[PDB]
Amino acid sequence: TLRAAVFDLDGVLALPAVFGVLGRTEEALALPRGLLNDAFQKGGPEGATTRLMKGEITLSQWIPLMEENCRKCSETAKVCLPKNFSIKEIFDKAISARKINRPMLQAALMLRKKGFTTAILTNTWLDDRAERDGLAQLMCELKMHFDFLIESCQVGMVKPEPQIYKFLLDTLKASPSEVVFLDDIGANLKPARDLGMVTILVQDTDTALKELEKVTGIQLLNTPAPLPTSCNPSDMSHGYVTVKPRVRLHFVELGSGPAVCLCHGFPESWYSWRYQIPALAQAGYRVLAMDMKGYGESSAPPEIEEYCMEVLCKEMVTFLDKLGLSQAVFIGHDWGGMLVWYMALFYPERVRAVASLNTPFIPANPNMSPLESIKANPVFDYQLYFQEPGVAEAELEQNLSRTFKSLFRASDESVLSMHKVCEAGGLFVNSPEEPSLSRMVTEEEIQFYVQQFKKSGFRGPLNWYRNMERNWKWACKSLGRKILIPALMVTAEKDFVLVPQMSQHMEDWIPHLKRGHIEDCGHWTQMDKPTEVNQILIKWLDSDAR
Amino acid sequence: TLRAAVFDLDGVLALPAVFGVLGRTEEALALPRGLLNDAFQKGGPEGATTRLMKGEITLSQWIPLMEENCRKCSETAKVCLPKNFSIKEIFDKAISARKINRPMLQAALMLRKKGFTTAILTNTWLDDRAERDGLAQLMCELKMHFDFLIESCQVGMVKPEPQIYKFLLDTLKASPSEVVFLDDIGANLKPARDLGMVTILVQDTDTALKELEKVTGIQLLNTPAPLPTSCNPSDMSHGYVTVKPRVRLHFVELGSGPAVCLCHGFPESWYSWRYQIPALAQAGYRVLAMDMKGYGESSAPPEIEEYCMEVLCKEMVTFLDKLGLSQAVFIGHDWGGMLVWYMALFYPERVRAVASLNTPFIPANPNMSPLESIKANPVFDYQLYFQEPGVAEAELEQNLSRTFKSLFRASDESVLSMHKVCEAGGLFVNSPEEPSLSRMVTEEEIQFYVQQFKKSGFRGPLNWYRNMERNWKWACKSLGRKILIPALMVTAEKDFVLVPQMSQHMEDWIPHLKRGHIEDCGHWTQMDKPTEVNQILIKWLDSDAR
Ligand SMILES: CCCc1cc(C2CCCCC2)c[nH]c1=O
Ligand SMILES: CCCc1cc(C2CCCCC2)c[nH]c1=O
Ligand SMILES: CCCc1cc(C2CCCCC2)c[nH]c1=O
Ligand SMILES: CCCc1cc(C2CCCCC2)c[nH]c1=O
Repeated sequence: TLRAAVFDLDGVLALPAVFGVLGRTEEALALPRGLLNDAFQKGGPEGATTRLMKGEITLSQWIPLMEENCRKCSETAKVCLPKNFSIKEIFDKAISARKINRPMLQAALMLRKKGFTTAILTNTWLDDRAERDGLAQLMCELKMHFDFLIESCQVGMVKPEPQIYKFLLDTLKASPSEVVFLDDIGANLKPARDLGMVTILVQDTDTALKELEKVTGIQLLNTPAPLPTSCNPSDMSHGYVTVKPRVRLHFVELGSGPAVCLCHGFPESWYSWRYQIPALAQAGYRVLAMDMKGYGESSAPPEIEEYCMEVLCKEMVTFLDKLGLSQAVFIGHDWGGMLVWYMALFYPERVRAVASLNTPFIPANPNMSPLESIKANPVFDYQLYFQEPGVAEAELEQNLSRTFKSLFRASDESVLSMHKVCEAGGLFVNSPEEPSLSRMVTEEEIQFYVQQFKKSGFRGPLNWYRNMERNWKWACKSLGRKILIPALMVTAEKDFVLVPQMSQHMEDWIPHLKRGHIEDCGHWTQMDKPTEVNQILIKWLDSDAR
Repeated sequence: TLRAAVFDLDGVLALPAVFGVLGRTEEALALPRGLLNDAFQKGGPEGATTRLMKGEITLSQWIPLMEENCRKCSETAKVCLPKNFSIKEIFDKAISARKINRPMLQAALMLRKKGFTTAILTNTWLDDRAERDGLAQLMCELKMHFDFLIESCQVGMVKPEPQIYKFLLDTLKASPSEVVFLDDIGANLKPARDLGMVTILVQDTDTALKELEKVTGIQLLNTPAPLPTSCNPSDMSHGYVTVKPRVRLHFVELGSGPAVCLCHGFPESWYSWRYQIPALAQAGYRVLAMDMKGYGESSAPPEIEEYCMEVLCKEMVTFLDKLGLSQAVFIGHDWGGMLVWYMALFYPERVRAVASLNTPFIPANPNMSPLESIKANPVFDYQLYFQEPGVAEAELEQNLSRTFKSLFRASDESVLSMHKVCEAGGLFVNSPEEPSLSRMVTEEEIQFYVQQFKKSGFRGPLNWYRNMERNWKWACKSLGRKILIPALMVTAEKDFVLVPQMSQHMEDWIPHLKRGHIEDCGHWTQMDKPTEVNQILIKWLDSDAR
């Protein structure tokens, strides 16, 4: 019975294979068939290619030896290699054209999700080319989805030598009969088969995956669309910045490129962006996923005033100052969305671009006020319930698991009767004691939020709603301004509080505003529709944020 | 008696002044004298410029109002503005040409070092231009050297209104007679003077600084060359990555740009790079200053094998993997220098560029060994003393303050008799009980190292020297390779162990090797000659690391 799956890289997890380029170059340059492939394998286990694959020499040392083999082969074949013949150019192109075989990676992901130990076993080189970063990125994206990466040049052994197969089994801590091994080179399957492993000669992916599901008894083909990569809290880089004597800000950090600062809403965490973090880092951005003031590992002072928008914005500016960042793109959701618009209004020099999920840009009415406005719309009643210190805290802190299970639900699954929260005396007066698990969350993800809120609870988070008169006065100073920096507004169809129609007048204040819209999406945007959120943000980032 | 110094920005801390561009544009376009300056100030306190300076409107909203004032002024003067006349182009250029007035900044730095409270008081705008980042960077570099930054557009008040002066005094918590105020606009000095503050009308910097030193009694002019900006540990962003179950790695992070991973030697800290960190971040790099395994906030496992080069390198690769970095430039000193060369030899795909301070590239002799080689050269005797577990630990841990005071000394100041460490039974057998403070370090910097080594001591750090046979075997696998990625070797004249002549054969292994060399520089390169280290690294980074 199988418990391990091993994948080759070239021709299996990455396509097109580099071996197929040697053939394509012969045909294009009308060279004798197999001349390039023969110079490549010249001298078998004694040759330059084996020394390269074993880690004896680097790719740049190998290039001239391949040229000499190419010359030797052309001489024997009584032919002449062209004028502009360059091994470097051929291999540079081949490596750059090679992409992840997404359906093969998904099958490996599905196998690992069902309890399989997964590994990449590859014959590779030590790449010292000026352009090595391309391959370095490919190996990075790939390796993180597997338990083991075994590279010939790092282990000093090569496929098809029997030693590498014994090394593989040892690494996996599995007997040969419990291993499926997938390779596009028949010669490399032979020793795995001889040892008793299940082998699959990979020609086209579909057939290979049909064999893979037949042998494992797990559906890998015709599978529903997978969710994006999520985050394991313990595998992230955690950062800590003191912004003032009693205030430290915590964040999770992933990627290189322009800085993208993610700002969650109420009552959330950096972990609310778990499905965006690997995606935005992969798209070429440096992600800074915040624990906002009052949350997780960030400080949670008890004073209401500590959570007014002016103080919160000033602290985010200091946060940039202490990290040495002149700008960041600011992306917010719910309360984080309100803050990002105010970051754009008050500090446009520090904001590369601004995007909000659900939260429209709410300009202060100097004639009315937020209190009067909140009373006018029954959907905002819960904000009045949040006013009196202690009341909402007691209900939200009573049973943490019930709190997040009741809150973190899709539009259909909801248990909250938003209209009369004050009258009924609570958000969960009609919610069960043991809510069911929403289709959006696992038990483990709920438990991460539970552990996070054990430190400071709901005082600091609730205080974000207790600064209406303070925020209104501060906002009124911006009544003559406009947002003229790149901006994105993302509406959610089924958000019953932050309704799409609430954003209809935003172009008056933000004339160059770009939009995004997600159908069948509730309040918890990032986890409700992760794939579509990622697609909207990546498209807007690449076009408007550089 | 003075205790506060206030500086204006345009024409004082930054040059050339933007007001001087309006005059230069009139002369270049042969326009009537003062036309551009008059359209700029049109309507005084009621005008568009005042609304901009108070934060009522953004720079992009102001541009069209300035054009209309320019039209109105040209009409009255019975003249015509040119065809290609654009306020945006003029201001874009003016802002970009404006640089920090380095001698004025040094005087502010010297005043702050002597106990003065320093502030920037400026009439500025909310910059929403596509090119705002330039100014955002200037304000960033500048603000960090002052206690306060007061911006008109953020306080809704403007110079010369008396309210801003009362706001300034309140912020400073100082009476007017204790304040020096420097401005290039006579009209803006007037209210400060009226209140009783010492004022300086800044025309040329030299004269202004002569007045400033005459009034404060502190030497600001003709001062010795200042050291680069250092780091305050509590103001840095601290990062933590788990690289394996029992190993977490700590680092300090500053800047945006290509990742630059700094690797200290023995017995050091991330803080050994304190003079390089602000400099390299300012030069356009993302600095990652490590606490290497066994040091500071990084884990310190007790087992010798945990500190062999193979394990240490694998962990640095995982460190990159967990941060989502495909590459970093690796810069090392002493033991960190040895590791960076091995990172280049074994993982060239993950290394953008490699630089070493003092440590040459030491290729294994398959015929000899490191033990035999270490015995052959008496300067390396201390490494034999480091072999026996517990012995070096007892001496180094006995009195931490004495340890770092005895070690961290320039070549002349040294108290160690390196030749016979074993024979004499210790590194400090001829060092005083209370060593004097070296010219390179303050009491506070020594105390930071003391507090750092209180956590794990010298076991983990000493174990880096206890892997000779393990490192030799691993290194022998690389005997056929070459380092062909961008590489820099920096030698130190007065290092008595890692002597410059030890690097003389490096070109055999690294043919494209670039070099740097520092005269009158001992073992502690980074703190001995910080200005020259910064100059060598920045020059090589900008030319070879992108
Ligand atoms: C700057 C506005 C201040 C503010 C607005 C709101 C609401 C008002 C109704 C529309 C959505 C935001 C809640 N809390 C606040 O502090
Ligand atoms: C139907 C209830 C779901 C919902 C809740 C909220 C609030 C409720 C209290 C916490 C903040 C989100 C906003 N929008 C919604 O659609
Ligand atoms: C890879 C070499 C291993 C090694 C060398 C040295 C010395 C040998 C003499 C020259 C400088 C480095 C000290 N410790 C080691 O583990
Ligand atoms: C003259 C002694 C100064 C000195 C010490 C060291 C060692 C001594 C033990 C700790 C590591 C550095 C290397 N090079 C030098 O010039």
